[PDB]
Amino acid sequence: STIEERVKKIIGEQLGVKQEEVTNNASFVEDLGADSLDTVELVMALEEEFDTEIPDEEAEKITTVQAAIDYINGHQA
Amino acid sequence: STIEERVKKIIGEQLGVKQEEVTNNASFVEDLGADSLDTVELVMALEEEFDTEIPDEEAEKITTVQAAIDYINGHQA
Amino acid sequence: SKRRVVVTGLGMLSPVGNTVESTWKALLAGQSGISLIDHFDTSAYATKFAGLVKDFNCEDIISRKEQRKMDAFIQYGIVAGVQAMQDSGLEITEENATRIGAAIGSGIGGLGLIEENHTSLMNGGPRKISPFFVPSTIVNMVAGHLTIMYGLRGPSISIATACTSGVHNIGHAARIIAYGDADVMVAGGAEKASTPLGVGGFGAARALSTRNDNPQAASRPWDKERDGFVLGDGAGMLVLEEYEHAKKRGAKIYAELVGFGMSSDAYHMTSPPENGAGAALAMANALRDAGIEASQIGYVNAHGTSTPAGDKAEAQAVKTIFGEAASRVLVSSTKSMTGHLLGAAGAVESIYSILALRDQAVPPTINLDNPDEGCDLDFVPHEARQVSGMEYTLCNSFGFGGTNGSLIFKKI
Amino acid sequence: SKRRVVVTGLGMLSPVGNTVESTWKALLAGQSGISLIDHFDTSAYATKFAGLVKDFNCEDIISRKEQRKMDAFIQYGIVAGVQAMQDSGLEITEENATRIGAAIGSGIGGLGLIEENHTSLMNGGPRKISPFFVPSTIVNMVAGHLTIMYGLRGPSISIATACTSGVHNIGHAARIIAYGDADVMVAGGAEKASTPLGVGGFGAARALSTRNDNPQAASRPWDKERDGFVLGDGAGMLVLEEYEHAKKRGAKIYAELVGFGMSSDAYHMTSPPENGAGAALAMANALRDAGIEASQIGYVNAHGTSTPAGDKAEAQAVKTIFGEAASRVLVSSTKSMTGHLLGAAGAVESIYSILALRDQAVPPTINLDNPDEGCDLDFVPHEARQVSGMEYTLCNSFGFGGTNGSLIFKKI
Repeated sequence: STIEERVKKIIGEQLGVKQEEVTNNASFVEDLGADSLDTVELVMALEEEFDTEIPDEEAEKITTVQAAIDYINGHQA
Repeated sequence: STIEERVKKIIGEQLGVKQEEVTNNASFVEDLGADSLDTVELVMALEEEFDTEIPDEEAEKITTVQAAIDYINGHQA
Repeated sequence: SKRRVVVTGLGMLSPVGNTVESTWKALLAGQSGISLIDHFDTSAYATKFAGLVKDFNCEDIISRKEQRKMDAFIQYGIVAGVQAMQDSGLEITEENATRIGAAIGSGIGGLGLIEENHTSLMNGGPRKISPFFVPSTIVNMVAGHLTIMYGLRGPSISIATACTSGVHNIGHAARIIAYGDADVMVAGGAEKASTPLGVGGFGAARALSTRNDNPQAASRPWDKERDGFVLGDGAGMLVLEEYEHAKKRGAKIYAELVGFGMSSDAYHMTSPPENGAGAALAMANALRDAGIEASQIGYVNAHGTSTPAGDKAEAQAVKTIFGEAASRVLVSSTKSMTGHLLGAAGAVESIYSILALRDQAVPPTINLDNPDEGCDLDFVPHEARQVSGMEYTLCNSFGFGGTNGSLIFKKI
Repeated sequence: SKRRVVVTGLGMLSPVGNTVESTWKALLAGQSGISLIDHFDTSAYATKFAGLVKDFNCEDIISRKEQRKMDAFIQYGIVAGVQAMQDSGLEITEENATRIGAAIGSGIGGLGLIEENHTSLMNGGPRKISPFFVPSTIVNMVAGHLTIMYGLRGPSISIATACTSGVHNIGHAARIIAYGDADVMVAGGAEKASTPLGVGGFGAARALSTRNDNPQAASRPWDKERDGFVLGDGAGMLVLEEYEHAKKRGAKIYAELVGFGMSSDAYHMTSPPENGAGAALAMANALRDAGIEASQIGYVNAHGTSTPAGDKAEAQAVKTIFGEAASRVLVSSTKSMTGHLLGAAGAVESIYSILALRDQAVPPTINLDNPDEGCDLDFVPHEARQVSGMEYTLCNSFGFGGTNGSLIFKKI
């Protein structure tokens, strides 16, 4: 029920990959086969799960799993 | 602001006729050119205006303007 | 040297079966696929039943990642489209790719994901709309996904003419092949309207049957007790191919598509259809397009929506076209078992008409306990009818207040 | 003895004019019809502007009683369809009625009344759904109403292929006439997607321009500063007629429709379009359908949605087809002024291509301040260009991730 593992669960389910493939340095579009609209719905899935508004100019900076984990951790608003 | 004139206003607006044509003995389908779905939306318009649920088996008995006026008068539920 | 169009592949999902053969066998047994709805609360709904696709499993064809970007009706179309392609054994190369397209439509579209996305909008604003909203709902995305996963670069259209979509899409896939713009086309329709907005929508128009107490007997075409049509889900897909292209590659051949007719009613829908002059004009144009007489038609897969007005109008159109051989030709409404598949109804009923040419058998019109006094026609009621010498079948999709389409299939 | 199809009637509603001539004159002046939206609250929306139909008045054509049974996009189509019929001077009799049909589509449909009816559903249940919900929203009802009020009994289809609908509907209206199923067809498209679900929908896909601070400069095809397309409303209608049928009755003749091409991309949409091989295949098939060389094309009404990827892919397709005469042929995107009319874009741009044949003038691509470094092509930027000897025009509707369509028109 950690935040790191909850983020990995949303990512793996959104991009349809086993959670072993969702490593920290994994990139959404290069390592996990996500297109642009995949990343957009992934950020929305993150927002929906944790009840946080992520700005569009800041969501475009979320391109890897580690980049995702670091954002939701240092917020919770 | 009478109920009789409010009913005539909804009818004339629903069927697109001047209120002089909306007499009491006027029939929706014969005198005012309403098809079946016209009468169905007319009953709904009556329900919407006066906040009353009219059953379907009883709405089919509302075929003239006088038949309309007599229903909404003796209810107001 | 006008090219001939032939059918080389079939695929289908229906309320009585998830393959062509299981569906066909279920219809010949008079089995009904109508059941009570349980995927949304039907308490406030006047109709609580429909023809549902049972035990749907597309996990081996469509991943769970792509299923979220697809309304149910698109998922049905892809699965049925994959079945048709696999059945045709067609090998798509780099050289023949620009000669293979699609003609697949729908009458309603992605009603389920429209509701969901609008619910997200009314609760959380436009930021809650899914980025896949548009590509997951519009009617042309069945052709979209199929042309992508098979590498189809040929002509692809999508005809949305309500319950004439299936016949129109197949007919114009054949027109595209006859014109020379394509050698192979995958054509059909797909529908999944059994949603709150779909059941509520047709229920608002008072067009749906209300026989909740007996859903399997609600769809009763040409019966004195009918009270509206029954919704049905599914998809039908055909691989239409040029005749020389098919025989050269050694292709399975079900039947030849020899006639396509179209017409408009030019009355609203609340107006009395009466004579069915539009329906008869569609059948007449298809007979002339094939160059045959109505007396050569053995089976007519009718529209037969179990509507009080629609059934009587179609019966008069059959009497007008056939005339002397009317009481002899076999007519049947498969919607008595499957329900009305709307944009896909013409697609699934074209396959039933083709399979009647192959097995020499006609599916029945169940729940026909006592017909109109105005008719003599043989509606093949209660049980299927074995047949011999059947050479031409006729598939009708009518509007009774709109567009009409008719397809004629010939054996071998 | 293959029959020729010719254009005899025009009708249009657009963000820069409510008639064919006022729209055409507005485009030749480089006027933009894009403005801020005020019919719903755009606070939470990233895009707040679109190409709107201003001062729309159909009270003399559609009564207020029938307007309630019509989504805005159907109202636009009827008005534009009436204009085309009145312009053709066609006299519909009891004898020629079965030879006159329609081919009118839409990419989205009745999005406004879908939202309203679903809002009624979520607030008051299915009893609040209007009985006119289905007939007021589906895409084929523009053809529906038009065939009714003019008494059309001929073939009527409705092609919904997203932003290729306009080109596809007109092209197949010509195919239906060439095949011999009809002598006259009224063909086109109509769109009114500037709704919360439409603006939110494309905005959710991040496909819309965000230049709220300057809506008239947001649509900038092939410009380094483009950031997505701009929505536009309207309708375009053409009266397509067989050539002998037209000359015999003494008909106004705008231009001849000589070529129709189709193709599929076979990639999703997020995939890089790159070469535009689908777009070039559509244009190639239309050239072969007409039997002419690309060097005979004087004007190309491009798709040009002001998309960063789409514009670059279309430019490569133009270079592939034209090659040597590429830097010489005139190309232009009228969407720089009107916005993207989606299912109607191909319809209105076909009329612009026909009017360029009549007036020997080409409308410009406004807001093209500095193009790509990758292009030399003449996009007729900033101001319209007078022309002489123009004999063939080419109208393109592309998908860059879907279906493609191309129409070629010839003068006289």
